[PDB]
Amino acid sequence: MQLFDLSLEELKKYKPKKTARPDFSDFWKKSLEELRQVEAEPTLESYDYPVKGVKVYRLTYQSFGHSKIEGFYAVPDQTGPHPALVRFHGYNASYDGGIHDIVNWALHGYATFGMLVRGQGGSEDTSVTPGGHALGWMTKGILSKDTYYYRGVYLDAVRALEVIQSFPEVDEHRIGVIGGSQGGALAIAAAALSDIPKVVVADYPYLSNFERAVDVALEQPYLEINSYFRRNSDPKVEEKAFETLSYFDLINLAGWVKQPTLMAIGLIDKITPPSTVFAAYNHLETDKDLKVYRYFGHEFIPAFQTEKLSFLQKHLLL
Amino acid sequence: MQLFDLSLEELKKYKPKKTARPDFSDFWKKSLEELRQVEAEPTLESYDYPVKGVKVYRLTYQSFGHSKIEGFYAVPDQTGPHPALVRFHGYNASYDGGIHDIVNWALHGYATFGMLVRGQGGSEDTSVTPGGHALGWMTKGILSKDTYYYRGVYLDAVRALEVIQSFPEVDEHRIGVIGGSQGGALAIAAAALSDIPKVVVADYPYLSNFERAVDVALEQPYLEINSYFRRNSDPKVEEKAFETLSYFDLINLAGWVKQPTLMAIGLIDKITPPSTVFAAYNHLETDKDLKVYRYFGHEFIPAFQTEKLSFLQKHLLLST
Amino acid sequence: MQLFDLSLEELKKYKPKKTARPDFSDFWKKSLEELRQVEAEPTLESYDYPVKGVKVYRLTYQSFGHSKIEGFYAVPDQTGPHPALVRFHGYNASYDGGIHDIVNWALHGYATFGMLVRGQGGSEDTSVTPGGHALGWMTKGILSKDTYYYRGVYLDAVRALEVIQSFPEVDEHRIGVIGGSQGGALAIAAAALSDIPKVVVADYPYLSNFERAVDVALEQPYLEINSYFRRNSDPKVEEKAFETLSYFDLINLAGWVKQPTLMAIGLIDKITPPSTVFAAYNHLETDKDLKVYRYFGHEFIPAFQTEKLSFLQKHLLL
Amino acid sequence: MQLFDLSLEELKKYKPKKTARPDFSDFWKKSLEELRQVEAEPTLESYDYPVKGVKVYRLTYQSFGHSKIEGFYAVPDQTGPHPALVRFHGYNASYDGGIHDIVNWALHGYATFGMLVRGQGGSEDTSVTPGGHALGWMTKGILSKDTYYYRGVYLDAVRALEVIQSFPEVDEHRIGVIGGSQGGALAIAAAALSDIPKVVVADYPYLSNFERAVDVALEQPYLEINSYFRRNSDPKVEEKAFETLSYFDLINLAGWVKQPTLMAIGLIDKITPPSTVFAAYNHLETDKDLKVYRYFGHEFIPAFQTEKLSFLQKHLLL
Amino acid sequence: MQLFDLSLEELKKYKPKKTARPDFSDFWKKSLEELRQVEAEPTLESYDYPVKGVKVYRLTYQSFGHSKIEGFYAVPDQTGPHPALVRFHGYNASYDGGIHDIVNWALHGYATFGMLVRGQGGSEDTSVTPGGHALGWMTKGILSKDTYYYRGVYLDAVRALEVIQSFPEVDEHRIGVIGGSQGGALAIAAAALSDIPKVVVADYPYLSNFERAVDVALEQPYLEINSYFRRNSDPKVEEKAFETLSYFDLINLAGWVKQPTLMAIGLIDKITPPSTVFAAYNHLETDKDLKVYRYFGHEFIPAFQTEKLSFLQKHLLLST
Amino acid sequence: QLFDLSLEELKKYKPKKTARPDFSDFWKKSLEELRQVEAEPTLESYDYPVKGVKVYRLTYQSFGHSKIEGFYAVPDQTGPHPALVRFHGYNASYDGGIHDIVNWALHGYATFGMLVRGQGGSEDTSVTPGGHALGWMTKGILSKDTYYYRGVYLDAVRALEVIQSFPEVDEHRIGVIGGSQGGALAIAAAALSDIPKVVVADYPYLSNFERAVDVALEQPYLEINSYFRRNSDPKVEEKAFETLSYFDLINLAGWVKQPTLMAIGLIDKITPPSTVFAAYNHLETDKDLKVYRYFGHEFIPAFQTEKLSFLQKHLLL
Ligand SMILES: [Cl-]
Ligand SMILES: [Cl-]
Ligand SMILES: [Cl-]
Ligand SMILES: [Cl-]
Ligand SMILES: [Cl-]
Ligand SMILES: [Cl-]
Ligand SMILES: [Cl-]
Ligand SMILES: [Cl-]
Ligand SMILES: [Cl-]
Ligand SMILES: [Cl-]
Ligand SMILES: [Cl-]
Ligand SMILES: [Cl-]
Repeated sequence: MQLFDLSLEELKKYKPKKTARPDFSDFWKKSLEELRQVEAEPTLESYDYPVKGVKVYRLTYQSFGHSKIEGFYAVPDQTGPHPALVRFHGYNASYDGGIHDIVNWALHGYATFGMLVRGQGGSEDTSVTPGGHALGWMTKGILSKDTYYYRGVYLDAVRALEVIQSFPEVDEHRIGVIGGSQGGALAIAAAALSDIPKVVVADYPYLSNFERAVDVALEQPYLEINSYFRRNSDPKVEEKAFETLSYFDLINLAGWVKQPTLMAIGLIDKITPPSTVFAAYNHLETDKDLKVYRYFGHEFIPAFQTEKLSFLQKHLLL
Repeated sequence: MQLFDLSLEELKKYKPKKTARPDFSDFWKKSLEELRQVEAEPTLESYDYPVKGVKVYRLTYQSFGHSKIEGFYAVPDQTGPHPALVRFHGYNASYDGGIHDIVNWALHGYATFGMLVRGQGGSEDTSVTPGGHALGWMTKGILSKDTYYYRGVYLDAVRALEVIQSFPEVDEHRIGVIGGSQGGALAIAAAALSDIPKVVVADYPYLSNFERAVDVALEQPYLEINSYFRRNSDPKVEEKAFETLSYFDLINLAGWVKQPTLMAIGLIDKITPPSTVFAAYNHLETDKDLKVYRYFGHEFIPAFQTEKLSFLQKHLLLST
Repeated sequence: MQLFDLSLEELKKYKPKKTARPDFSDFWKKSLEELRQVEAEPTLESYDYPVKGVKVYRLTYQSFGHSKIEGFYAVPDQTGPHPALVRFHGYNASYDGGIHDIVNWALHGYATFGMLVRGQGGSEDTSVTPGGHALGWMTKGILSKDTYYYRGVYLDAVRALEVIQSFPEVDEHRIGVIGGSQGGALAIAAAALSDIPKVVVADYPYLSNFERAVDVALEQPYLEINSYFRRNSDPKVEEKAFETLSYFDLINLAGWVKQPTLMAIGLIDKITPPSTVFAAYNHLETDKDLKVYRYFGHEFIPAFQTEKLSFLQKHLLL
Repeated sequence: MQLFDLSLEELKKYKPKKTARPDFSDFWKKSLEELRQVEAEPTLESYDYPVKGVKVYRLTYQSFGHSKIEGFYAVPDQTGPHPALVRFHGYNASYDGGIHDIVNWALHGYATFGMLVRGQGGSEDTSVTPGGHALGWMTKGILSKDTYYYRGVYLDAVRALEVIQSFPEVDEHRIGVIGGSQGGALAIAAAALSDIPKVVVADYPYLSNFERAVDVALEQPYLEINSYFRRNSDPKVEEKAFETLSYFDLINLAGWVKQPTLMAIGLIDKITPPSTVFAAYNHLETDKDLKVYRYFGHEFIPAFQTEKLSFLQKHLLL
Repeated sequence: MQLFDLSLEELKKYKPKKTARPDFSDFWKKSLEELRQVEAEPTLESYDYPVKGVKVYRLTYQSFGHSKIEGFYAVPDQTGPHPALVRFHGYNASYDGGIHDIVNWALHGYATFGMLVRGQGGSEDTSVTPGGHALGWMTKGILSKDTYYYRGVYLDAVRALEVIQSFPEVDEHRIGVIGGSQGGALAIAAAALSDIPKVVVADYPYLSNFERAVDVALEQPYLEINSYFRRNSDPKVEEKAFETLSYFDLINLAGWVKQPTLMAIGLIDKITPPSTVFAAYNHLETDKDLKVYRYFGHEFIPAFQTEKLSFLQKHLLLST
Repeated sequence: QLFDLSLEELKKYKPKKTARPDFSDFWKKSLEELRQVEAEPTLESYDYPVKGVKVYRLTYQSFGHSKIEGFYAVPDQTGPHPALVRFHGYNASYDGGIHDIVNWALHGYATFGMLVRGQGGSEDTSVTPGGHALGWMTKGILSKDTYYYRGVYLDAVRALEVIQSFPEVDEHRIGVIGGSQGGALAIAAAALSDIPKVVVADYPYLSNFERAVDVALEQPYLEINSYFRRNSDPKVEEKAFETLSYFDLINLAGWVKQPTLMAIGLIDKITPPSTVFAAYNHLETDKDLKVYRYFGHEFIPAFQTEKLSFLQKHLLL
């Protein structure tokens, strides 16, 4: 689906000015505090699955707004402690909790939890819908950072790490966060808001450089924002919307990541445009690496899977 | 586009068996009771608009789950009482509250309120999201009739009539409910749950004959249900989902409509398939009429607009 | 969606060199004279419509080439004089004469006439077809300014104003011309050829900057010209065609507009490209204003409708 | 691609009831009389073309409504008399008069004239546009058989035969009419209105069984009629339109064809649906044959080209 | 994206007449003999991969026409014997030998070999191209059963089983063949031509009921045959082509399958139409089961993966 | 609509050659392997409904002992006749393009429409070394010796040698023509053989591969992209372009000494304007490029006139 974004030479140098508001840090500090006021009260229930050498469970826990978050948790059937992984799924891309992939990760030796994103693949979302918005989750409660959809999601991700880390069979010093697109963004955001994860792997991360994204993306779901503005023409609404988005934009959160990070990008990706991903990457100040794949788009990239397994193995499995 | 559904001869005879559960009526009785428990507490605020002979306001009121419902209210700038209309908009199809259309309806002589559907064109939705569902509103809280998205919406529509009818400038005996697709469904559902409206006009109503809809529709949003089942393969989930949907299906509510009704359908409509619309119409037991337009689909039908205006004029503007 | 034309900064500065031939003014002078030679002989016939407070009629009149032009005429049912509007419809976009919209305009207080464009939404076209051309009206009689399709149409628009102006219930000093795309072009052209209209409102006007339009448009109907050249490869035909088109191009007519003008443009419009619209606007020397809508294309723009009503009310109604 | 119309078994049996009005025959009698009142006054002008053994000319002649019809005429450069062909082109499908194909036919030994259809590939159309209609020629003057676009076209086709037949280098006893789609229809109509042609070859003929066509076609140009009804919703207009169309429908004209006829049809044709073509074929009462091609649609069918050449050679050349 | 083939009720009874020629059996007997004349001469080379508990190798062996067939072979890093699987990939759908999937199967406890199909994902194809054909492999050498593309492929599949079965770490009595679409067809054909495999799992098998397939498929690659006939209009060519295809059609080979079989089909599959898959299934005379998924097409079906794993576990991993 | 470089830039676009040091040695050795195979041509009359032309089915042996075929049409009159070898487009040959071949003969040319290995006809004995993407573009791409077009190019040269040996043919008046894939074969043949007198190529394919894979929007150049997606090893991409360079028109154009006529449509999405200008700008001979603003990868009427005039001027006389 041929090249369309900036040239590779330009992408390497693309580093848009941060859009973080003066109260950026304070907002997350207060948000994390509201999260801490909710007792995790996790629950585990065995779940049958046709596989040998792995025990699967359905895990739930309380998070921001007293929402019950869920997901499958697969553990190598042998004496631990085990290195662990918190896997985040893509936007509206979760089928049956992605249980088959979770189990396979456990077979690779990792205690794995696939957190289901509020209202998408699973999990409850107690946050109210303040008013009208475009079809989808991208603009729900977008007129305020306190009501925005991803506020709860980001906090759920952090809480997921706190719950996994507390498990006896888990080695709290060998926990990684992974995911693609929406999942990549959650991995990066979690690593930025918590020092629990040791490493981060993000395939073409979403939710990055919003202001350029709405002008370059050619496919959903970034365009849900454009749809929102078409339905609410008030100029002040557009201004306020981008103000809200800035608190969740990866270009403003990347700076907080201290963990070794591995990213991937396909140069013909029309969903998460190369420029938006390079933007996030170029704002990272840590041991990092970005794998660029000329002939791939927003999809599973075989060559990167090898890089990913090698990276996780090096930093966690040992 | 182009014919694809049942032949016209078959459509006229298409009347699927009701799917209403034994507790169908009980469910709506209890739902209306929960609505009654919430005080309307309506509010009006003047809203500037470049038009002569019409006063526009932003109207809000409390509804099911203590949700603040909103919408524009336009009134003919003259001594009343005035006949009134509650207009419902299409699925994810509301731009700036559809104020221009609301104003024009008022210019036609109707005190008009365009209720904004929860989370779509406006209005607050306090109902929580019980769990995962497909992109969109169609499957939100679908695993239970108590949590389903349209429960609140239907009640908001009923409450809209109760608020409008209480206005002194409004003639409670000349109120009509209108809308297209999602709007047509809300108009029919409101008239089925309330005897406040005198007449109903619904352009190719949505939310009808769900079990056939998911197998015949070729475009969104009925297909959101198909998407939901793809993401939740548990067979019991599909069973449960259709159980929930039956409580809101027009083929089960149509029987309660006693008001004169006018409907429209384009034979090449791929969003609200002709068969699903005929299904709703054929379940109506009242003074009714269905205008069939061979060359149109899910869109504005000029010829029908004339039928609509004539119908509302005869029952509301020039009556009583 | 997505942007594709010149950047907004460039659009504001885009002002292509006029393409008007030295006999430009003489051609229109002669054309207006041929028009004058035809007696209007207008006729009115009451037309029933389910609306209170407005009387509707079917209006007809003779124009260039002795063609019978038609359209619906709606009048506020109250003592006048009334401010008036001549509304022009879009290319092949007239359904049942657009009667519903005409009636609504009258309900807003304007004596309104919706002129039907020759052979499209209605009206007779006595102009002969000189020879072959591409499917559509864009290239009919394009090998000569005297035979070109829009010659008659532009003249009909002028004659429409002369007929409306003569009505007793109409206040000749408060007449406006409005329309979108093809309609916007007719409104501008009529205001350029006649001083009868007081104001002009044109939504993304068509028939502007032809030479750039054929190289930037991505949808019909500008592309009908490209289709024409594909079917008639003689190089002299292309030269001749653009020569003809120049006599009707808004960039050459805009300079004659003296009335206050309001225009609109969506930055993702693929039918009437932003650059072609800015070109027409930038050639206007009058009290003007161009509303730019980032998220809209060739469609009804709600926010602009408010601007439009406000503008018409300020100059005509109040 | 794929099948979509009636099964082959049903197609062979499909023979819709004629829709010809009681004055069908009288209408064409009167039309042919109005044509006779116009002097052909043909003109020939040498036209240079890079080919040896063939002389090319630009031919023009007067027809119905005093319209100047044109087209290229190629003649084998050798002593005649020569068998001849009048080739009709497809709807809006004529490029540079189809000169290359005309010359090739001459190289095959046929004095060939490629009549250009009014306003399409060439030729003048003096018939006025009575009123509004949909984009295209299909609905021009459709509210009356006297004003309908194809009335002049059909007569031009007949006049083409009268002109060619009069040429000294042409053997009036060996003239054939050929064409595809619109061209096939003109060939059949011409053979139905004139006994000049000896044989007929029509590739998937258009303008056949209109009432079924508007309900089965999936592509232009039959759908222009549907577009017309969308823009003019009056029920009486639909009734009137089909009334007019019946006078030009091949299912009503086929019965007059006495010449040997060869037809072709691709079972996945979405422009001229199989059922509409079988309809025309099944209404023919003459030496006929229909070649059915399962894997082809509205396009050049190689296998049929061989059938065509053999057929013309058998009846004309040899 | 929506129902289009026969109704479910009709699909269950769809069983087209076999098209096998009188020399069907003799052709395969002769072909297997030509294969036997080629010494396998397999080779193994360790291949590094970032995984713990599994050893991966690049495997090659000689097959029909002395073609060198290749593929990745992953083995559980523990004392055997191990149950084994021969996995076949989809049409032009092999990326880097599908190594990641092969390794995962080994992690599930199966010695797995992912045979690469001639000229597609890998492996050499020594068979000559007799003449012109349409873009793709579907019509290569189609004018003769001896030259047809899939003759070598089917034999390679059989030889794959003979090679895997000879490995000491492999339990010859617990070998399964799996694959989707083209892979499903290869699995079924292999099980039909060899009694080495114990069980078969085929996701919406391709190469089935060719004569119906070319008239119902809406996407590639069945349509490559239609393309072929467009380019070679001789009627005798079409007749000859279908004669050749009959020797490889699953509806003619299914009858030879004696192993327990598990199949899947999505009702909206446009590539391998439901009718063509039901046809293959209904021609099977063995312990069988067909999983039908209403909302899925030609894609990975989550729910079926669970069925597959349970099935293989029951017959291979947890048995003997 | 326009999408490639501007016309002004296209006229100046001349990418650096990618030919390897052994470029000429490779073709010299390949032509020698071809010479090793005896043509042993055969002719069989073929019935066709046309007067004044005799049609035959011609076959001959070529590289790898592959039997190449095609229709051969001859003006039914005393020769010698000027001749043409016509090459068809990628996967675009229907029934050998017999109708077009016959028409060329009616124009006065003894014409042979060579069918490209495995496409419109002809046998391809070259083995498939390993996996490749759907299509012929990447068959045997990991080596210049095994690449699909090696045999095809040699078949084209052999076609000229066979036609030239016919008594009814005037060896000094032979032209090579074709569009896209056919244009490339015409140019390649004229580059590898001095037999043809003139060349006419409509928007030639197989040119400037490295830019083609980044600019083309439709098949079949994109088959290469598909290949890389299925074989991600970086060394494979490097090797693949190494192989392709031996067949790229920008490296072969320099050998063409015959008068050449080319055409290009500015909205061509299959053979992008830049790749065609690239080939043209690498030609050092009597040449001319016809540019058609409103056309793409299709039959261009105006160019057909240029083509006939050009062939008539240089051959027919
Ligand atoms: Cl909000
Ligand atoms: Cl993508
Ligand atoms: Cl739910
Ligand atoms: Cl629709
Ligand atoms: Cl003209
Ligand atoms: Cl647009
Ligand atoms: Cl008319
Ligand atoms: Cl077609
Ligand atoms: Cl073959
Ligand atoms: Cl599918
Ligand atoms: Cl290779
Ligand atoms: Cl193209």
